[PDB]
Amino acid sequence: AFCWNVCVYRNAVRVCHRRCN
Repeated sequence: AFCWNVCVYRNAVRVCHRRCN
């Protein structure tokens, strides 16, 4: 499992999620 920070710009907010594959 590789994990990384998914940083989404929603509502101009940068939300970084730690997801794994």
